[PDB]
Amino acid sequence: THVLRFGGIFEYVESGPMGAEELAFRFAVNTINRNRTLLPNTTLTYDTQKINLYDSFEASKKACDQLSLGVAAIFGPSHSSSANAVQSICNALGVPHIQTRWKHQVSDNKDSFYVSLYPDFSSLSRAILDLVQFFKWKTVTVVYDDSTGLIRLQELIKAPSRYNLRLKIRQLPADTKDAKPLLKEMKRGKEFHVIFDCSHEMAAGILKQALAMGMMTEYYHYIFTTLDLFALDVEPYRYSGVNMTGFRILNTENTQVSSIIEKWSMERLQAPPKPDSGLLDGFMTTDAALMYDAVHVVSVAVQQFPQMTVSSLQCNRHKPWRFGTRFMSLIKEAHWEGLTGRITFNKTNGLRTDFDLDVISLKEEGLEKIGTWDPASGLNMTE
Amino acid sequence: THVLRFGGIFEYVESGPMGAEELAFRFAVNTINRNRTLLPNTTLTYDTQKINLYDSFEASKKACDQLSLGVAAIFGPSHSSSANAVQSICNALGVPHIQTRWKHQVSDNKDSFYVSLYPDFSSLSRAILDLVQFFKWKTVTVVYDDSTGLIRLQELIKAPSRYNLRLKIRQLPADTKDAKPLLKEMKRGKEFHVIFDCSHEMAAGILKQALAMGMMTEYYHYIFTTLDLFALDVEPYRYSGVNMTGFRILNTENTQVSSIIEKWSMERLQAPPKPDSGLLDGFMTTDAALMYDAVHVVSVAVQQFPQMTVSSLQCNRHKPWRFGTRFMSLIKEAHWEGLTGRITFNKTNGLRTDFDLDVISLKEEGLEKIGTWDPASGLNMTE
Amino acid sequence: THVLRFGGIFEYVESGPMGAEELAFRFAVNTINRNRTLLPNTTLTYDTQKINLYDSFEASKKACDQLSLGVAAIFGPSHSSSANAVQSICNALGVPHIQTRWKHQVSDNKDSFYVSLYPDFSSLSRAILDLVQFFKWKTVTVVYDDSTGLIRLQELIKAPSRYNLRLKIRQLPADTKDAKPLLKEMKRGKEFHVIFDCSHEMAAGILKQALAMGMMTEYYHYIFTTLDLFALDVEPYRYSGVNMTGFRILNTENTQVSSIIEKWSMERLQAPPKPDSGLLDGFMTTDAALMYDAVHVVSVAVQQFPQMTVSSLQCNRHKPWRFGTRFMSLIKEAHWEGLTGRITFNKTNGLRTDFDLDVISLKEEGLEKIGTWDPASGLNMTE
Amino acid sequence: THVLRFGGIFEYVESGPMGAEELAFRFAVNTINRNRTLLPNTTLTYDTQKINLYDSFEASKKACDQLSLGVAAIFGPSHSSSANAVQSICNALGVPHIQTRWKHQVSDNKDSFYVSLYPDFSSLSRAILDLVQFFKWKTVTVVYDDSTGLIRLQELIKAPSRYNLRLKIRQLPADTKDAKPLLKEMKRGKEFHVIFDCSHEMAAGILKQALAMGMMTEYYHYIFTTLDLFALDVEPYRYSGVNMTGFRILNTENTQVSSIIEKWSMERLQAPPKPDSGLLDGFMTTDAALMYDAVHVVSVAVQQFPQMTVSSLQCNRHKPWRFGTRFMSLIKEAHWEGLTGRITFNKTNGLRTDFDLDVISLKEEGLEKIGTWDPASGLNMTE
Ligand SMILES: *[C@@H]1O[C@H](CO)[C@@H](O[C@@H]2O[C@H](CO)[C@@H](O[C@@H]3O[C@H](CO)[C@@H](O)[C@H](O)[C@@H]3O)[C@H](O)[C@H]2NC(C)=O)[C@H](O)[C@H]1NC(C)=O
Ligand SMILES: *[C@@H]1O[C@H](CO)[C@@H](O[C@@H]2O[C@H](CO)[C@@H](O[C@@H]3O[C@H](CO)[C@@H](O)[C@H](O)[C@@H]3O)[C@H](O)[C@H]2NC(C)=O)[C@H](O)[C@H]1NC(C)=O
Ligand SMILES: *[C@@H]1O[C@H](CO)[C@@H](O[C@@H]2O[C@H](CO)[C@@H](O[C@@H]3O[C@H](CO)[C@@H](O)[C@H](O)[C@@H]3O)[C@H](O)[C@H]2NC(C)=O)[C@H](O)[C@H]1NC(C)=O
Ligand SMILES: *[C@@H]1O[C@H](CO)[C@@H](O[C@@H]2O[C@H](CO)[C@@H](O[C@@H]3O[C@H](CO)[C@@H](O)[C@H](O)[C@@H]3O)[C@H](O)[C@H]2NC(C)=O)[C@H](O)[C@H]1NC(C)=O
Ligand SMILES: *[C@@H]1O[C@H](CO)[C@@H](O[C@@H]2O[C@H](CO)[C@@H](O)[C@H](O)[C@H]2NC(C)=O)[C@H](O)[C@H]1NC(C)=O
Ligand SMILES: *[C@@H]1O[C@H](CO)[C@@H](O[C@@H]2O[C@H](CO)[C@@H](O)[C@H](O)[C@H]2NC(C)=O)[C@H](O)[C@H]1NC(C)=O
Ligand SMILES: *[C@@H]1O[C@H](CO)[C@@H](O[C@@H]2O[C@H](CO)[C@@H](O)[C@H](O)[C@H]2NC(C)=O)[C@H](O)[C@H]1NC(C)=O
Ligand SMILES: *[C@@H]1O[C@H](CO)[C@@H](O[C@@H]2O[C@H](CO)[C@@H](O)[C@H](O)[C@H]2NC(C)=O)[C@H](O)[C@H]1NC(C)=O
Ligand SMILES: *[C@@H]1O[C@H](CO)[C@@H](O)[C@H](O)[C@H]1NC(C)=O
Ligand SMILES: *[C@@H]1O[C@H](CO)[C@@H](O)[C@H](O)[C@H]1NC(C)=O
Ligand SMILES: *[C@@H]1O[C@H](CO)[C@@H](O)[C@H](O)[C@H]1NC(C)=O
Ligand SMILES: *[C@@H]1O[C@H](CO)[C@@H](O)[C@H](O)[C@H]1NC(C)=O
Ligand SMILES: *[C@@H]1O[C@H](CO)[C@@H](O)[C@H](O)[C@H]1NC(C)=O
Ligand SMILES: *[C@@H]1O[C@H](CO)[C@@H](O)[C@H](O)[C@H]1NC(C)=O
Ligand SMILES: *[C@@H]1O[C@H](CO)[C@@H](O)[C@H](O)[C@H]1NC(C)=O
Ligand SMILES: *[C@@H]1O[C@H](CO)[C@@H](O)[C@H](O)[C@H]1NC(C)=O
Repeated sequence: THVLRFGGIFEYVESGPMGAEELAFRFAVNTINRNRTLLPNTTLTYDTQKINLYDSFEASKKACDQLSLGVAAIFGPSHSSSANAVQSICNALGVPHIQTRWKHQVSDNKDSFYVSLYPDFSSLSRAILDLVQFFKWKTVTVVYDDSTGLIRLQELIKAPSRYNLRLKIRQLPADTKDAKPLLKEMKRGKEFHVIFDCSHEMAAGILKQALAMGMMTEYYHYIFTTLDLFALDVEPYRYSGVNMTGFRILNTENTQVSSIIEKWSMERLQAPPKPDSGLLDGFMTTDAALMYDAVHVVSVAVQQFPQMTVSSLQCNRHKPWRFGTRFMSLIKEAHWEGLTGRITFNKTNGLRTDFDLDVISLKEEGLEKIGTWDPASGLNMTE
Repeated sequence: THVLRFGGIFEYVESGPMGAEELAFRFAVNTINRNRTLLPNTTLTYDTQKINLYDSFEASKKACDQLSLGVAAIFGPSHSSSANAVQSICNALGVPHIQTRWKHQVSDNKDSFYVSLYPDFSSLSRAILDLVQFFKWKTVTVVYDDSTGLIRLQELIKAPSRYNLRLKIRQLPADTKDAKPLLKEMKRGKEFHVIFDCSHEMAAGILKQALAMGMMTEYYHYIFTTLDLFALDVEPYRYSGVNMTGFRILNTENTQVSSIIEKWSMERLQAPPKPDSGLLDGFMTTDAALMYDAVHVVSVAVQQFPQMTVSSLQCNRHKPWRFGTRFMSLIKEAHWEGLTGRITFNKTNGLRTDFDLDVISLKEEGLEKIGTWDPASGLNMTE
Repeated sequence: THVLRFGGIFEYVESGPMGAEELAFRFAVNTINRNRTLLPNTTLTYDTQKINLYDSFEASKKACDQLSLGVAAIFGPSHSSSANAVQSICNALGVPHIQTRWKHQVSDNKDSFYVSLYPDFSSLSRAILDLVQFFKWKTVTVVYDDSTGLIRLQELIKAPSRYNLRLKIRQLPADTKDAKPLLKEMKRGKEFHVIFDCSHEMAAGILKQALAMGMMTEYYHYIFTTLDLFALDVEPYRYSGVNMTGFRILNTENTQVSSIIEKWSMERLQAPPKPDSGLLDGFMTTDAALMYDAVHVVSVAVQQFPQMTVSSLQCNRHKPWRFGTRFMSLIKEAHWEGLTGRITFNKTNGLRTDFDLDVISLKEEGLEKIGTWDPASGLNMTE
Repeated sequence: THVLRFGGIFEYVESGPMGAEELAFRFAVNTINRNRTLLPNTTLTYDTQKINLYDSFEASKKACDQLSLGVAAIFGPSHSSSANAVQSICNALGVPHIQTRWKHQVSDNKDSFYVSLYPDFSSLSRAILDLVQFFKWKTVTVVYDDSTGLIRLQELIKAPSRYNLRLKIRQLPADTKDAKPLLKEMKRGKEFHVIFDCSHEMAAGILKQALAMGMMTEYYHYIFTTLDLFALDVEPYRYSGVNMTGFRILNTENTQVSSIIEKWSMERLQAPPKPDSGLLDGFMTTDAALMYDAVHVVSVAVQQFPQMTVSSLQCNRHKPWRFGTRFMSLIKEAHWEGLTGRITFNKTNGLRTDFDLDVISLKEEGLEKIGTWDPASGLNMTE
């Protein structure tokens, strides 16, 4: 039958197993070619390569190697420096570039052949700003980790100029994990309402230090700017009276989604987590949920485009790929109900501006969905 | 005698002449090989190439072409997306990469072979924060243009948490030049003390719209986060009573520096400026001053390193360059008194953290130096 | 048929075209003899002569030359020294003298044969004094240019003795245009409410210097004692928040008037204005509007007086003209709806004491009519 | 011997004798040709003509009649409308025009052939402004009669903007003499310090009405802007405690001057004054003192210019007079010690800017000199 090779560039884990985004890329390909309603006669193979993700030259060598063998799409590195190098290769040679993670799009880049399945922080930081108005906050503290988190939360930072907030912007201490001298200044300065822009690995580690500082009381309210708050072990904090608000795009109330997440924890089973962490065992990251979705949204666009053949492109003798102009238009016009919900693009750029969130909070039983955010509607927090 | 080829990647201006950074690269090479005290027996040639500066793939092709012919250094593109691609090529192949413009160094990039002659905004935004304390400001408004200007001014944004400022952070309207709906909200909100993070082309255009709005009075004070405030036509604003503070690293009080800037306006003479702009005629940008300096600081390191030969490196069959490890250590240990003053590097990274500024302000006679900033000392504003 | 010669004495422009008052005199004659409802059988010819306007001896030679050839009226020079010489010639020889510009009538001059179509400053400076009471001013600054402007604004100057004003009377600097040392004393003395007695050429030039001084703010209010404020390019000042009040007798809301002003800009088309002025292109001065009106008000009086023949009068062998006694009474009793509105005389003297003004002000869309002044009524400022 | 005809245009007094300025012109000619040290061999004759002084056409006919017969100078009418007509005739035909009375020089008149022996109100109203500062006044009231008196006192009116005065500007009631409704408003408004700009005939008549109103007390102080305050009958006001300050240019302390004023009252003896006036009998007006001086200052310039012949000029066939260019330069460079003191001109214009005043006041013995004003020095009021 017809074969159709995809490309992937992932992190080179030296001693341990493959990453969460590489398993999810392998799990999504093996699910589609097993299924018959989705792609009846097309066997997807793949061409995964490993880089260091902090080397734009190694990413550009591995991308041209997959372009020399021939791929239909590039599922991209997961770092801002590495993805920007592969994006310009995929733009030049005509092949689509599938992004599953946020990076800064510079404002004067004329790139067409890319879509990003990560929820755009233009939309996502208007969801946080709806929560600080629903909770009637008037003095907020934004705590970020790296300097790129000012770009992500800029719609929240540009808005004491509209509303009546009073922001204090702080940064987690670099070259360490000990965020206790930060938390002393926040206790002494009476900063009870705090937004944390972290990953779920760092948001879990600074709740231990907010427990040891005695800042997990019924006075403190924490909004987390991460979509994996549902993946934290919240058992030490469930009875403290703390309110811990957040979001969740991973649609874990659909039975078909919870079946796949159940198959995730069972079939993978490798790399048992550190027991002293918190961050529980049987979960999908939203980083691996979007890579499972990224193979399916492209697989919509290959149903709608038969007679598609894989060519062998060259980066040196530069010529664009033939079918790439139409095939990019079918990925941008693709709708899919994945693990993360409705997957629709923007048609100006390739960004998920329209998506369905589920605002979850901490009750005495764990994390519980207490509303829904949508860009068209807003907060439907009727619990 | 000995020849020594340098490499340059510059902007492709289609109809007009070469850019200001490309003339300054050609003017600095022609000055050194004419001079005899600086490089007595070494004739510098060059290998300038043109790219679009918004194409990391075109920058990576032009960099390997200069590496195939053979260069001693790469003087780099002047854009964050393009320079990060060439930096990883120069790191891998061992050749130094000379940067004359700010870009975001991501916090976990292990690159060694680069130096940046642009004044670091870690130091430069502590100079602005000394001015808002010397002027005893308690309510400031930061106005930036692109989202990367939050990274540049983050030491100013993270400091109502230390001091008693009250920041309101606004952005210039994208996809236009009409900043009048921004200035209406700043007049109505009584924002008299304003910091503008702009280029000198955009800071000149929003003083016309602050004149048309009647915001150029004796109530308004403007700090400009650009090193080319000395290059603005300030004749319409000289009598209005406005105070317009800023900085200047271009050492225009040294006779040897003002001789070279005089040779700049005479010998180039091409591309007459738009008469309806403001931004006067006979000036050097600080962008072209740092490219004139960048050829001289590398020329210090080739005096201290004889028997240096140019090899022909390959990006495909990847091998590092032989003399690049020692020759990078001589560029990082080079001192030079250029057009911008003392040029010293950081030895942890290749960043100008230590530099001499000259804080200038608007009087009734024009722009006038009213102090000096230094990282060791601080504001010596004794005028 | 019947011919009827008029006389005109105008400014000798050496290199350029004819003046605005001489075109309007030629445009009004060519309109009347083309029209059939107005003067069905009477062809008006004219006898225009040029003087320097600062030479009462040259004006008296040119007036007797037109009296020797024979005219029905003299439309007069436009200067106080020259018009007073021709007025006494026209009084002695019986011929009417038509004035379209203000001059000081000395209080003991027994002259009968003259009418003045310019709005009398006895009435016109009571219109300004209604505005300083409607705007509730209590400290005003009158700025005039020549010493005759104290005679014009004497009803405004004699009235801190009645009302509770506090006048400070200043003069524009002679032998120059640089009114900046005047404006420094007005800023330092906190003179926010200012009346300018200028022409429209000088009122436009001191708004540039009030912009450069930063005196065009929302604190400053400017009343202009000129009827050509509607002819200023106000685009630099439209957004500054300045209020700029004034008057307008040129009835530019009537369709028949705006048709003639449209024919003015099209048909003349000569002498393009200086582009660096301000004072826009397609306008009539009120000085040329009153000369267009002056030919029509006399043309009313020749409809009501048939069998009128032109005699050849002599200044040496002095005898009065026959029909001049009755024909002067018909000009003083003439009503006309011209470009400037209702044209009625005073019957004691020949002065327009009763006229219709339209008080205009500066909004964010330009100059806009915000009321109406009338000597019988007063300010009907209901906008 | 040599004859030298002068011209004069004076007021046509119908029933009574000749005017005071015409007697003084006849008395000065008869004194010079009698004297031998002044003009040893030159017999001055004269060509006096009478006009109505309010008719610029009659003044221009009489001036050309004296130019047709031939004169060396024109001693001019004494009215602003009539003198401006003769000035332009004398400028055109080259003959000097001698003025003995103030009139408004319009600011853009290019006339050369005229000198004015009346003290310039640019200097004279700085003498009044020195008195309101010497008397430490802070609230003054200027009362004038005709609208031209704002031009005369404009240096006094433009100076609450410099000093700390508070002017209230009032006007004497036209078409009447009854200034009692004016004086009621000045008593009720508590206007004790008053400047009167009047003639000596009107300043004498409003002291009767200030006596009848009971405003001649020790609370009221009156400065008079007339040089004939020494000619008022002050016997009713000498004991009332009123202070009545003023000036005097008529040098009545010189023995040679008081001899001529004694010959004035004796030899003329005609037109006895009205006994109910006040304004005493045996005085010279300063109007007739300056006409006595005007013949002598021109007689200086004919000593310094021999071979001077009188030509017959024509106003119709216009040609300038031959010797007029040099002879005008000798009148402008003439020094003379007349009845009014030092007579020096200005050399830019023909105006007496430099003159010697004698500030006189009312004591219990009459009017008494209490100081001296000079433009170079100022008030030497050491009594
Ligand atoms: C395709 O992309 C553009 C660019 O981001 C999207 O336009 C953006 O639309 C959002 C709302 O739909 C605008 O954000 C904000 O909306 C809130 C709530 O309605 C309101 O406070 C303001 O009006 C505010 O602007 C955003 O400004 C706008 N971006 C631009 C550049 O105009 C567009 O919605 C996307 N198309 C889709 C999702 O179909
Ligand atoms: C090489 O680079 C490092 C990194 O930029 C330089 O260290 C930096 O030094 C500045 C002061 O010179 C630090 O800023 C702040 O200074 C204020 C007062 O000036 C002080 O109170 C703060 O606690 C803070 O120290 C800056 O934080 C620091 N950077 C780091 C990462 O520690 C270093 O000076 C450079 N070495 C050279 C130029 O030789
Ligand atoms: C013919 O001319 C005379 C002279 O100008 C006109 O008389 C003038 O009328 C105005 C009022 O319309 C007088 O102004 C002042 O008005 C204020 C309030 O409006 C009032 O309180 C004052 O007492 C004064 O009346 C002006 O003084 C007056 N002129 C004279 C010399 O009395 C007359 O209206 C003209 N006739 C017409 C147009 O039919
Ligand atoms: C020839 O005529 C000119 C024009 O009037 C005379 O210049 C004038 O000189 C006077 C003083 O000499 C200036 O007046 C004022 O002086 C006082 C006291 O010194 C002082 O407060 C100011 O400086 C004030 O200006 C007057 O401004 C000035 N006029 C001009 C147009 O500059 C000149 O003095 C005459 N030449 C003579 C008398 O030799
Ligand atoms: C094979 O893929 C198809 C996708 O078209 C799956 O069909 C889905 O069925 C569910 C049933 O609840 C519905 O949401 C839609 O009909 C399909 N989902 C989509 C289009 O997102 C089908 O279930 C897959 N086969 C297996 C065995 O899972
Ligand atoms: C050629 O370059 C050298 C640079 O070393 C110039 O020599 C002087 O070098 C010292 C070293 O610090 C500086 O302090 C001086 O300011 C330099 N002199 C200058 C700039 O005039 C040398 O002058 C250069 N040659 C020419 C012709 O300018
Ligand atoms: C010729 O002049 C007459 C002037 O009377 C114009 O006729 C109208 O006259 C009445 C009289 O009051 C005015 O109210 C009208 O407004 C006049 N009509 C206008 C100005 O259109 C007549 O129209 C003139 N002829 C032309 C061709 O304009
Ligand atoms: C004739 O005129 C001369 C003018 O030169 C008179 O001379 C004056 O004499 C007095 C004597 O005190 C002095 O002021 C000057 O010598 C002359 N005055 C001037 C020049 O102004 C002379 O007195 C006259 N003759 C008679 C009889 O009066
Ligand atoms: C907990 O959340 C609820 C609503 O979500 C709010 O009423 C309460 O104040 C919160 N507790 C805090 C902010 O300590
Ligand atoms: C909001 O939530 C309620 C749940 O009761 C649901 O019925 C409704 O459709 C939701 N959306 C809107 C727009 O109200
Ligand atoms: C101008 O600067 C001076 C000194 O720093 C200050 O007094 C004045 O207020 C400033 N002008 C402003 C803030 O408009
Ligand atoms: C600052 O002021 C002068 C200006 O040149 C300088 O000489 C002085 O040494 C400086 N003082 C310091 C750095 O303490
Ligand atoms: C403009 O006019 C309005 C209404 O008369 C007034 O409120 C405002 O103060 C004026 N602006 C000034 C005086 O600057
Ligand atoms: C003033 O305003 C309206 C608008 O023109 C007008 O109709 C009205 O009659 C006038 N009222 C007066 C003059 O009282
Ligand atoms: C009279 O004049 C003297 C000085 O000339 C002064 O002291 C006194 O106050 C005057 N009398 C008044 C102003 O009533
Ligand atoms: C002022 O008057 C005195 C009178 O004693 C006199 O001596 C002096 O010369 C006069 N002039 C000046 C300039 O002092």
